[PDB]
Amino acid sequence: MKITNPVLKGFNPDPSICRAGEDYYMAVSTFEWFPGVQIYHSKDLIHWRLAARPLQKTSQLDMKGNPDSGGVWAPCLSYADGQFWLIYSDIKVVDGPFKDGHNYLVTADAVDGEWSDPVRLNSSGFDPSLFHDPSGKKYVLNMLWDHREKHHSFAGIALQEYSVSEKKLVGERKVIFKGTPIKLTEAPHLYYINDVYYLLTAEGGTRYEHAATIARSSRIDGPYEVHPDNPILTAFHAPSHPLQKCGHASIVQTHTNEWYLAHLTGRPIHSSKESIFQQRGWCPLGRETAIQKLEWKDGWPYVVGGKEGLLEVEAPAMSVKEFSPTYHIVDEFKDSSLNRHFQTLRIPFTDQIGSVTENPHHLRLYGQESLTSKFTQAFVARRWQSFYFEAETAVSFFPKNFQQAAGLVNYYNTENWTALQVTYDDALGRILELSVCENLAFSQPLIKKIIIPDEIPYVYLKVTVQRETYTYSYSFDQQEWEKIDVPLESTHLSDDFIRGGGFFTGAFVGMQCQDTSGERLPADFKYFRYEET
Amino acid sequence: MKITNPVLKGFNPDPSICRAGEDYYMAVSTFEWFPGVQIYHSKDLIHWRLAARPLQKTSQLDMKGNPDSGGVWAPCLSYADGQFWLIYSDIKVVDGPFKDGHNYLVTADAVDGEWSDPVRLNSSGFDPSLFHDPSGKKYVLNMLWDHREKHHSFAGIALQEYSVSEKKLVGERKVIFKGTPIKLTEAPHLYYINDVYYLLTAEGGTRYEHAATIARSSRIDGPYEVHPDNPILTAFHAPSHPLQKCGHASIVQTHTNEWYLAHLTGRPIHSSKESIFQQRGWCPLGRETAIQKLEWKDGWPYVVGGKEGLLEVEAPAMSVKEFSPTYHIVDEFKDSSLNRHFQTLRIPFTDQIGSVTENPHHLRLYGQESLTSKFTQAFVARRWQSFYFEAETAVSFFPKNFQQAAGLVNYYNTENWTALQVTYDDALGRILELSVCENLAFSQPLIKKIIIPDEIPYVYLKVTVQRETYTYSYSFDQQEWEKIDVPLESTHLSDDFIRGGGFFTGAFVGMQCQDTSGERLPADFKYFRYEETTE
Repeated sequence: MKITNPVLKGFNPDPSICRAGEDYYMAVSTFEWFPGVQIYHSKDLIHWRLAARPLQKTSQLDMKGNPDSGGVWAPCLSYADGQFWLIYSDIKVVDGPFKDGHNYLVTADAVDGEWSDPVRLNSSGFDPSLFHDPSGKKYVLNMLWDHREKHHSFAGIALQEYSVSEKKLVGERKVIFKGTPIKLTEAPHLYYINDVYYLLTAEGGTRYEHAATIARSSRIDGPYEVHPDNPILTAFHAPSHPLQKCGHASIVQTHTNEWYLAHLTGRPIHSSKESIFQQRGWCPLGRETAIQKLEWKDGWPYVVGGKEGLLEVEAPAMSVKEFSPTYHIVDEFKDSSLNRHFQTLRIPFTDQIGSVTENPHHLRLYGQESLTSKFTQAFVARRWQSFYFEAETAVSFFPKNFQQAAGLVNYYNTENWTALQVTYDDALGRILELSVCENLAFSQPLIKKIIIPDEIPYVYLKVTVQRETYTYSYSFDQQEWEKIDVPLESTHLSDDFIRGGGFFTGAFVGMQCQDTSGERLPADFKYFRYEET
Repeated sequence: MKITNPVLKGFNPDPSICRAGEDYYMAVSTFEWFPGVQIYHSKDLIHWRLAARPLQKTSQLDMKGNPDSGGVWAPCLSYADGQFWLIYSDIKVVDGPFKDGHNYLVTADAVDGEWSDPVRLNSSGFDPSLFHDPSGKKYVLNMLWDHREKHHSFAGIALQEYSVSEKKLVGERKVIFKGTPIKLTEAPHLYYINDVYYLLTAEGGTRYEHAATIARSSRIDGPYEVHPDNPILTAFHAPSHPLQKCGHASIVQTHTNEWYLAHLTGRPIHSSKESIFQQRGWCPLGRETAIQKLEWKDGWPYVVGGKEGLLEVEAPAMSVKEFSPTYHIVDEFKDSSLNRHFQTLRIPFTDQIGSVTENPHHLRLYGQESLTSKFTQAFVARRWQSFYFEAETAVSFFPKNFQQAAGLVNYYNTENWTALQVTYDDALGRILELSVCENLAFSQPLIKKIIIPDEIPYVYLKVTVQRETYTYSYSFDQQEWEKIDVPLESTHLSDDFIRGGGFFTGAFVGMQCQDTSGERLPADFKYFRYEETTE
């Protein structure tokens, strides 16, 4: 059987792969979505289950107010000395000359167990990584961010020893590698292989110039010599390749003595009226995770099939293990916790915003701030993970003023979303309203406003996504449906469309309630269906 | 003696004036600056002292991450039933279709006492105000914010009863007033005068179309009849008038039976190459507070001297009461509390960012995030309150890497500031570097870097503000000052220059340290001089 790429579909960037015995884990970045970090598990590298989200407490991760695509950037997950180590960031500034953000370490005995509270590491640049040197010494790597006007912002790869006993970085940091002319050198990961240190980095930025670079040295602090056919992974030169933005990689040696390379990639939708060489495409599924196979020659690794990456990769010599599903196709909210594929923006799910117990078999959302707020939104959502799917909910909501609205949302960031919501109009009563926010340009295009009769206990809401286009429809009895004939562009919910310094997540679909009057009016959602078609 | 306007200079907007006996107070907005709300006190309406900053605890005001010019918008201060009542807002969203923000009520027996924990009122629009009806009932007014595409966002003035005993609004809200064609109707305040309800509002927005309008009704919920010579306050038609943006007013009747109108105003700097009618000016001192006298005719008040406002205003018949200064020209940081004119961005001053006791007679700042961060900045600052002044400090700072810098800062918001900082360069060692951030465009224009010798214990830093321009200078000895040949424009630190949805504060000058490496390297400031030199 082959590995079929991407192995993590939808928003799952910056994969950090590691091994514990015959178990394999990958951590991916989550930015402003809470809880933070997703860890997937596999026994064959083909099939991956969502196993854990470590950062569940505000003591670990406090992101209220964080900018769009701030928060948890690339993480580093490792296993050594009988425990898992997770290095993560909380980025507070994502535009301008600075990139204010802080790097932390937590540990756990199992990925789905309780994680420690964080140790502060440094703030000097993102993509922090923990390297377990064969000696037993530990080192933290990260990129150095240089704000100064006259310097490239990616000032190279810093190395500094981490003292387990002092719970701090010690000594002085050293810049061990400045990168290649591709620049934007980041994502440092160190490997010790046959008594040689290999430094893997990403270069080119995470758009279409993305690459994975590798260098090697007999000493941990260099100097490092670059791979003769560098970069080892990129699709920069190949605009028509189905995998784009190929970079930010990590390496695993399997227990079967085989070598594999996890990396992020985008799968763009193109415009037929543009050249793909000039307009490389739009990715509503964000940056996904793919796995390539490596082969070695003369002490350098090479990506099997060429540096562009393959859609179908030769799987390692392991028994196939498919996993039980981890979400309900129709979630009826029978569980005491929200299913693990649901996340909230920035803050934990508490009765500040909602409850799964107050009205049994419903998700109740207490109306809070609008979809444009970086603070407290009663919004529970899950990733688009296919170009073709339907999502559906049913909402009991009886608003009494125009500042109350609840329903079904497709969302990229606070400036980019659409929403089909039950709201209230003083002259007409309950109405069903379409709202559109495109880089903070707001529109409500329905001239024909849809009146909802008083006797309808639930309004059924649906979105049908068909690659480049998606459309809403609604029903008052879940039998006769009415299409909202406003075709919406999926590419408007993509990394490549939205403005600003942070463009790092992906499209989500979810259930939402706002009450900007102050009443905290609740909306009860009977179910949430997500069905890929 | 007359009232000389502005009575509160520099950033002091949205004045809410009230009387307690023969004491007069004004609350002004503070936006992202902490602690929140400033209350001033006067015995004669001529002289005002900074008396209190009520919102001191994160339990009352938690602004970490707030956008620039979010946070504490216009407040409402009132005195009734033996206590002070303060209505304030925490605005989370300042651009786009929404204006997410929440309104709260706190109380105190004295304005500089301990204020209560907040009661939640509503979230339906900013400028909340508490009216004490002669029936003994209480009402909250606020503007209603309408996000809907096809409606003007200022949908009128809401009114709803507040229950003291239940600690919540009760009944249902009513829209009691929709405004005039000036629109952007906000700042509602109710007054009950000669058995008539008078509703005062601001219209036209807080730029150069700002106005105060007033309307009256025999019933609290209207309909209200508009003043026949409305608006009663505005400089919209008079671009050359020295007071501009005149609006967001509040009324007080003195214990001497006289009537006054406090209002915000801007004092713009103009460009000689533009028409003042097209480019109405730039205000680095932000929105300031002025007071006018009112006179009545046929049940309507009129501003004495015309709708535009006067610089010198007839004072009430009260004994003059001057106050002595509430800051030292040269603050040597001998006190263990920061002087009341210093504020921090968004968060309280704690060991997270500094200490005035760790190194006695110095302000120590532990290097945290850059000047562009909306979270944790080790930055202690005070308002520009004069067009002409000098500010000066002396810093002990020994950075070891380029991500550590500390010094003297002039600042409007996270995207707009300049900084003269001791930093480290791997090729030169300690250097003194000038950084400039203009609507997030960043430059360091000194071609030749200024090297600091190792043996210098303190670097002396000065800014000389000269109305439309300001310049930095420095000294290693405190006796010989070296020029920094970069002219900077004061108008770039103004409400009228900066981009974005919130433009509501004013220029500050302060002491700052950043360490974006993680070491929290300390900088020690020996003193802070702020010396105004107007006249």
